[PDB]
Amino acid sequence: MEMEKEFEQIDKSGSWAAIYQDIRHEASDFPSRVAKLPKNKNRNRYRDVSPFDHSRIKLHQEDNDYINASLIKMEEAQRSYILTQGPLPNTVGHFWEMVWEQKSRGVVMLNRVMEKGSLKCAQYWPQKEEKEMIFEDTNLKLTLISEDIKSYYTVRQLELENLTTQETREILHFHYTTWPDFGVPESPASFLNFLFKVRESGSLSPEHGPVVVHCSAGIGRSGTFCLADTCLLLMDKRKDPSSVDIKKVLLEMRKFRMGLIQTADQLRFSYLAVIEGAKFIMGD
Ligand SMILES: OCc1ccccc1N1CCOCC1
Repeated sequence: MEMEKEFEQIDKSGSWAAIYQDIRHEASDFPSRVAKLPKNKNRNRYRDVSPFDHSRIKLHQEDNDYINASLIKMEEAQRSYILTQGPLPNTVGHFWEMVWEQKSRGVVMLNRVMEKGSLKCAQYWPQKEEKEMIFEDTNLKLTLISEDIKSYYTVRQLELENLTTQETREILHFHYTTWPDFGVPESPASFLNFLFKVRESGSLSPEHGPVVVHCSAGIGRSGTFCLADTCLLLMDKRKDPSSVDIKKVLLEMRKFRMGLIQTADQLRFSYLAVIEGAKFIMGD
């Protein structure tokens, strides 16, 4: 069923809450035993948001390999994403270790450091060229190379140096800065523009490790980003773009990380973004 018609039918009936609860009821439940070990309590931002054991990212160290991060592998679309929480004061070094080990080219940030008067994630990147950051626990150095501030997002160029081998790589930081403190954006236009800027960079392409995506918990805004990208790619690949079922794509992604899309309003916004984005994908 053409999703644009499914959309108007849900909106006219006002059943968004009912569709959303059906997804929550059918979603996968897999063990998260490593996340719940007592040694890992200060590595989790939220007690109710954990990576599944089967899909968690492992840090390459014998001490403790744990980070709150999952690999979302979309077989038909041929795209992979790492979804992670906003880093904590004691996990900023683990975060950059993961970027290094997984060979990622891009980091996508969908939140502000402070929202609603509270801290949603650590200040994990340098704000001035001449004041670099050293992570002594993981032996990495991070330098700000350049910054491009636009109305809806900021793009930064950073140098990550493995202090053990003196190898260096260029990481691009894509920072969406205008998601509102409450609700979802009224139009998906600036979110779609942002997505196409990340695509243009090469950050989502198979020649690099998976993109790292985060918000505060790494399930809500983060879920919206990967769901929209995968649905638009499937609409370009298939003989019938009308066959793409956004609810079925979301349940596939929920096999790899719990809780993706946190509200009925985020589900409606995801539909709006895919419907409006398709009017480029189909030749405009
Ligand atoms: O590509 C140039 C560059 C721009 C910005 C930040 C880092 C880098 N590099 C990556 C490869 O060479 C070593 C540092």
